[PDB]
Amino acid sequence: STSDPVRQYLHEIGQVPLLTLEEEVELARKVEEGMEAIKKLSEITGLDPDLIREVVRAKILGSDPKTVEEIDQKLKSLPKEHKRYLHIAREGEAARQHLIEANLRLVVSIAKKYTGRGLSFLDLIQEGNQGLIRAVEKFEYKRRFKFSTYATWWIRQAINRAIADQARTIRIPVHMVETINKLSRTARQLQQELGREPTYEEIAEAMGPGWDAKRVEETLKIAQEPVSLETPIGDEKDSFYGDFIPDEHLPSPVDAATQSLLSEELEKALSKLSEREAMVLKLRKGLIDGREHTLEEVGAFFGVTRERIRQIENKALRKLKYHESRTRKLRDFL
Amino acid sequence: DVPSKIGTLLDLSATELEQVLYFSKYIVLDPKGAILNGVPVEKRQLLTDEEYRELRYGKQETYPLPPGVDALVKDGEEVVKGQELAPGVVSRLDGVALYRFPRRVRVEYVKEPKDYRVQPHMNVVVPEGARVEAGDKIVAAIDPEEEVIAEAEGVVHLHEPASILVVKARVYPFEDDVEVSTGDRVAPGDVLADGGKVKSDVYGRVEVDLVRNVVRVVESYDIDARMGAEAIQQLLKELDLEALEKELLEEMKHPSRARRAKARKRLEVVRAFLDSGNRPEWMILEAVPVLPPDLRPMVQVDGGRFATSDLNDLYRRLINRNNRLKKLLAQGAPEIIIRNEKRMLQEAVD
DNA sequence: GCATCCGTGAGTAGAGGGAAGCACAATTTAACACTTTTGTCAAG
DNA sequence: CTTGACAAAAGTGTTAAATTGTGCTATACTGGGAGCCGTCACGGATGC
Repeated sequence: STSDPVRQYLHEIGQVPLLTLEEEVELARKVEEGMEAIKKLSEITGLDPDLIREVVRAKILGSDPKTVEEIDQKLKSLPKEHKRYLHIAREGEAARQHLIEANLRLVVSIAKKYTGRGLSFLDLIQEGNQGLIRAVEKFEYKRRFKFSTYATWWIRQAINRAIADQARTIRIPVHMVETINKLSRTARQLQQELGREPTYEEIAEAMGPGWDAKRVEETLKIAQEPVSLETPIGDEKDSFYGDFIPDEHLPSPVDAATQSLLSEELEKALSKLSEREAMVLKLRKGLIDGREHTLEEVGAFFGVTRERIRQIENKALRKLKYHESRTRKLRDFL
Repeated sequence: DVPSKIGTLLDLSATELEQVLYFSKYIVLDPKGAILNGVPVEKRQLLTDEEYRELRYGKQETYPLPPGVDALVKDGEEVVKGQELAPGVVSRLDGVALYRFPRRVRVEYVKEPKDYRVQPHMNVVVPEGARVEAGDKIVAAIDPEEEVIAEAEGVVHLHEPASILVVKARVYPFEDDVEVSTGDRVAPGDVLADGGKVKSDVYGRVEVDLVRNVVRVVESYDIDARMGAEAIQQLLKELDLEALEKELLEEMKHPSRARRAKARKRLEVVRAFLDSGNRPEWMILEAVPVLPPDLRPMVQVDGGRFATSDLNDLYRRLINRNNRLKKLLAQGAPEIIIRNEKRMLQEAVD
């Protein structure tokens, strides 16, 4: 018992009897009148219409709480003519709660047709419940249409949007998700007519104007889902995908040792230069603080122009070239 | 992890703990003077959803009348358990019986048993046995063409109700503006409607009948009961480890071996918390830590496809359900929808 | 006692394996026209 | 060491094109589906 969350939810919603046609009309009328009374109260009292509905909703639900009591007492201090709109607002809020509770069976019937598309059954039901709440606010009973006629549009829309937003590890925009679904549906129809898997050219032509084979292949590459690192490989359960993927981010011991050898040999060659010549190259190349320094900031640090540093920076470079050619001690590092 | 650490401190069995944690039964934190089945409700008492609803919202029932037949009772007339409200249905509780939807309104004009057929898209705006001034509306309608008004003064009588609602409540007619509104909770002696002239004599929830010019107080209690880890967390916060240790030490003096063995196991957990300095309420989570991303990588491979760990999917489920509960709470969703979301959030953490 | 629940069971290697559309509003991206930089060729 | 004086490069501002996010649709429709025993055998702890 209680091991099935789906069974537990179905039992709870079955304890609310279904509404008759007479009962549905009364609830819809009460909600609409209550919303109008809230608008009337705000105009007279000057407060935010959004804030007033929260105070009424808080009292009905029961159980900033400090200001909720303060605002409520001001409403109750109105005269009898204005206190009547308070009564209508309270009744309208209670009717909205009862109207939503009696239509929970409708969402379950709709939500069972969307399973197997990336979301669990309970997740589909909860997303559908959000659409049901929206339909209550926008429903109009003057048109003499039944509630299920208008609420079905909102319940289906909420489930569809949730799938396009939460069913993929790498989220794709809704406009591109629709394109992917159309592309797959078109390919299936061509496959059963051609008797074989269609090519990219055939899919592109049937897709419509503005589509070529290059765009078809690019869309298919986008629609690829990542693979799990814990996917078992082989019958014995000891090997997984992650056991074959090397790490390319951290430097290897061989690469780390080459950097150290190059640095110690480079600084050894710099000692053959003058004290001022070495400092210019070490700053104009960025061997201190990691940042290259232009002829201006170098000039600012040493108090000289930029044309002067240009010559001495080049002069020190040419002396290094002559030394290297006579020993061949710095060539293997390139 | 058998034996449960939370259950040992709170003296709750494994069956009881699962029922509260996964939203199956309520647990009492404040009885507020509630009586169930003639026995006062105690703290730490487990209530079913049916029992909780009776204590919190009262008892009432509706009986659908067959088409054409007419009830033998009047509006606002008290009935007893087993009394035949209609020839086709019998009542199951005592209370005030009120008409729900009169399918035919028989207005008695004074100049006259005129018969009016009321469509489901129409509502009656006057009460039974009431004086209606000439020109006032009697039955409202969506279309003004089919709207019915009062030709002259008379007494309006309701006939052929769609159903009869029997609610165990007390009716207090009011003369002036009511000092309370629908949804409030009152206690005996409180000023109810007419600034102290009319006062309630029983606990209950008050709803205002504007058309009937009466105030109804449905007998109920403002009991404090909660489900989930929220109710367990408060119980752990109120625990006094020093006081509990002394009580268990005295029970250790029982000559029976079974009681001594039971008291020793509980005292071992109590002593462990006292020595270490941890708090019992820390066993319930408020903030969930997140592993560093490099330990749950999403990396590209020699080709172009991506590979990722299963922990990323488990983190995505928890975030999606946590964000949906925030939106549901802001919209004032009913408790049934909220309770399902909370149960799903607990399972996502597991 | 006797019912219910829960964690445990050798090592290394290989080798295959691996299901709507639309309109409209915000929001980001790319192209392009000036404009200050900053290295430079030539003197002095 | 310095001044001049370009010439390409880097930097900035505006703006149209592309992409992304959000709301809505009115006959009536109101409690899921899948599974199926060589169900692994044996101690240890716990509840009653």
